[PDB]
Amino acid sequence: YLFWLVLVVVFVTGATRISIFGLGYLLACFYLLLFGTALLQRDTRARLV
Amino acid sequence: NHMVTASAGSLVLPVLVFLWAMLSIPRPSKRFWMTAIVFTEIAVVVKYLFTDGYIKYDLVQLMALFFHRSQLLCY
Amino acid sequence: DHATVIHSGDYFLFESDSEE
Amino acid sequence: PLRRFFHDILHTKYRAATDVYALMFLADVVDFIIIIFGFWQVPEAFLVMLLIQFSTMVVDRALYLRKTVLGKLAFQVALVLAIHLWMFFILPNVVAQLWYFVKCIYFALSAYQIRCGYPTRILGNFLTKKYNHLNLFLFQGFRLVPFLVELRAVMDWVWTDTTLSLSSWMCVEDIYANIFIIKCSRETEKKYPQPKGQKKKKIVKYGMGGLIILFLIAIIWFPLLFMSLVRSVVGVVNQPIDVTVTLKLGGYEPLFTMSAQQPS
Amino acid sequence: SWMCVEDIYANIFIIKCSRETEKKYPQPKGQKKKKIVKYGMGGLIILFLIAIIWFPLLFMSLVRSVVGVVNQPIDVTVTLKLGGYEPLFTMSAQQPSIIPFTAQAYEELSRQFDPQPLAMQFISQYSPEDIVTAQIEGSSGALWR
Amino acid sequence: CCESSDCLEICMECCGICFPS
Amino acid sequence: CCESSDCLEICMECCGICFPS
Amino acid sequence: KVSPPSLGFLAGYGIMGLYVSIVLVIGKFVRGFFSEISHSIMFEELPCVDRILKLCQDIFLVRETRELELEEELYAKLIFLYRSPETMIKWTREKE
Amino acid sequence: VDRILKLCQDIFLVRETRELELEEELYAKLIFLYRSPETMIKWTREKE
Ligand SMILES: CCCCCCCC/C=C/CCCCCCCC(=O)O[C@@H](COC(=O)CCCCCCCCCCCCCCCCC)COP(=O)(O)OCCN
Ligand SMILES: CCCCCCCCCCCC
Ligand SMILES: CCCCCCCCCCCC
Ligand SMILES: CCCCCCCCCCCC
Ligand SMILES: CCCCCCCCCCCC
Ligand SMILES: CCCCCCCCCCCC
Ligand SMILES: CCCCCCCCCCCC
Ligand SMILES: CCCCCCCCCCCC
Ligand SMILES: CCCCCCCCCCCC
Ligand SMILES: CCCCCCCCCCCC
Repeated sequence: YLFWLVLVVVFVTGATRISIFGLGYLLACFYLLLFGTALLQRDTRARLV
Repeated sequence: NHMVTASAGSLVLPVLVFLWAMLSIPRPSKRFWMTAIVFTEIAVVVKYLFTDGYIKYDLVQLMALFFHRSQLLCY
Repeated sequence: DHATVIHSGDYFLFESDSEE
Repeated sequence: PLRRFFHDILHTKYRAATDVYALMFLADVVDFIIIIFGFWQVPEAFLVMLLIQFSTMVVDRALYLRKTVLGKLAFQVALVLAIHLWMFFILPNVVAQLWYFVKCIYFALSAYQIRCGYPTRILGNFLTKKYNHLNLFLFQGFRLVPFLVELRAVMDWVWTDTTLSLSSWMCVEDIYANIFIIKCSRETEKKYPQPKGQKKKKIVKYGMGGLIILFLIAIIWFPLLFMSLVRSVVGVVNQPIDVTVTLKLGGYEPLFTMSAQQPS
Repeated sequence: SWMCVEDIYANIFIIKCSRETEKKYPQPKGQKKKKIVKYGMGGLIILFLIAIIWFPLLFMSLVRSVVGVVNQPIDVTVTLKLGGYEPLFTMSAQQPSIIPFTAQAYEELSRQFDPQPLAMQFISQYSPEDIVTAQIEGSSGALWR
Repeated sequence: CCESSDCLEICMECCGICFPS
Repeated sequence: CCESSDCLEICMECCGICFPS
Repeated sequence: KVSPPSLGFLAGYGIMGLYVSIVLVIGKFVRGFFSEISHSIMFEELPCVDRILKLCQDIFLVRETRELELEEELYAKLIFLYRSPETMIKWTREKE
Repeated sequence: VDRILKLCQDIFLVRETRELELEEELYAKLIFLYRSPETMIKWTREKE
């Protein structure tokens, strides 16, 4: 579940620092929460790009 | 969330919970859960774009709605 | 008529005829 | 199209059948209680909310006794929207947050009724199902609520298909109520029999008797006590702030107004 | 015993009238109870019960709610009692000098003290043509004694 | 749509609620 | 020393004073 | 501004307590109908009351003709009809 | 009071199935039980 605690931090880093970078962090979270369970088992070693 | 925030915040999803999700063929649907996630994300984005000093009870909302998604994906 | 049928009760109804 | 399909599958369907009216009504009773308690423009608002809780409970009883799933659908839809729009009319709060919460439970159990269906056997008082001691006490308490008993009777009569008039409907309700109370007592005496010729237990007597005596004491003495206590409190110091001695002398022009005030 | 025979007769008459009317106009065996009849009687009873609890509350609140009659100081009597022995300085004014503040005037005062919440609150809460102006006269002429 | 027949019915039955029958 | 058995007895019998049995 | 007291007693508790008391007593008044309606179905659900009104009207007739000896006798019938519920059933039978 | 609650519950059952003809008939039993005290004694006997 560490893949996912990082997703939490990604969300909250945006929330705390209200900026444009923060909106980007929010988006990065939204995405890797949706398309995330897929690459939690497909990015284990197969291209964690 | 509708008990901690009001107006356009909530009052869309709570209404839909009572009128769509709970009034459905067995398990709500897939579109309900998708629209719930989408609305919560949109609300977060627009509250971030400023309401000022936005609260984030939509964090625990989005994450619970994605937890249920995982539970129903595993079936 | 409703009146006559609600005022028709007699003792014969309460006889103990195999009331299970 | 999709909306029509949703509604079709909420009406025709192929589901089970549950009776969650008891719980829906209990939720609404709690709601009524907290709105009554929450009297704190505000009185007018709380009075409108009273009339509302009441009217909605009556409509609910109608749809339950008429077993209308379509009617319940309509009611639910309307009520959801209206209660949520009443959140916008906040202009006359923990009380309101709790009222929303308990109404949400009502909406959840109501939604369940619609998506399950109405069971064939709907008649029969909830608290007359078993014949124990708890059922006895609860039933008697329901009968002690000012107008619940009579409202239930009249309301049910109006919806339920009967051949009898209100007078006769009320007769069968009274008979049943009394018969139930007797049955509960008979059952408890069979469950816990009392030996033949066993006094009456000193303590039991002392308790009931004592309570009655104390209640009678509070009919006569207590009011007198309260009255005297309040009325007795009398006496707030009143001292002349100033000493205005106007020695009106001259008949034509009264003068000599040399006088003093608080410092002196 | 006279009252006994009167009661019996009264009750017996009422029953007879009902029996007679049922013979005159019989009701089919097993014919519901007519939806409308039910709705009428039941409705009336419910409304009567509503008027036992709700209506009194409504009336009560309606009457009690009406509160608020403007009270403005007619005069501004500032007696600056100075001399301990003989308090004087009674230069003061009355209604002509006293100015019932208008709506616009009220806005001015409220805005002057808008930064301080409670200051503005006082002014704003007091209704327009409520806050009166203390234009106390300062000129003397009245020598002192 | 309260008919006169219904109207007498209503009245008489409220009378029965108070008075006998 | 009011026992629970006594306590139910008391309650039920006051209920009988008002309600039937 | 001044506040005119349009309460009289006390809106907060005086009038409130009175209202509650009224409701309760009206409660008991209304219960007075739907509580013991079943204790009279023996004096109010009589199928044919024709024979009893004859008795009652005979008492009246015998008081107009001032034959008060028969008043006492017909009163005795009335009170026994109402002292034995089973004879009321017999006397109030629909046909005979 | 077991035999009387059966009567009362039969009236309720017959109103749910909407056979209201038998509602009138079972109401007639109820009112005669309560019109003759002696039949109440018979019907409410402990054993039989
Ligand atoms: C679950 C919580 C229960 C309490 C709810 C809120 C409490 C409201 C008031 C409850 C007070 C309880 C006292 C019950 C006394 C029993 C008497 C009774 O009829 O209790 C009745 C129910 O009537 C009521 O509405 C209860 C209120 C009675 C009023 C007594 C309160 C005293 C204050 C007023 C003093 C004046 C008294 C009246 C003046 C003249 C009236 C003509 C119950 O027999 P029942 O026939 O259905 O029996 C069936 C077979 N016998
Ligand atoms: C007294 C009849 C049984 C009902 C149980 C609760 C009714 C109120 C009595 C105690 C309330 C404080
Ligand atoms: C029947 C007497 C028992 C004690 C009174 C019960 C509670 C009613 C409130 C009256 C105040 C004592
Ligand atoms: C028995 C209830 C019928 C409606 C009330 C009759 C009129 C009485 C005056 C009370 C005001 C509603
Ligand atoms: C036939 C009159 C209507 C039913 C009685 C209700 C009390 C009077 C309200 C309206 C009077 C015409
Ligand atoms: C106007 C509302 C009721 C006022 C008094 C009318 C009495 C109602 C009689 C019920 C049947 C005649
Ligand atoms: C003031 C005139 C209105 C009549 C009072 C009430 C009459 C109907 C109430 C109950 C019906 C018996
Ligand atoms: C079992 C409760 C004691 C008997 C009832 C008296 C009324 C309540 C007083 C104390 C409540 C626990
Ligand atoms: C606190 C003294 C009594 C207040 C109300 C309690 C009611 C008594 C119920 C009697 C048996 C449950
Ligand atoms: C206010 C809640 C207390 C309940 C009122 C009295 C209940 C017990 C009184 C008589 C017992 C039936």
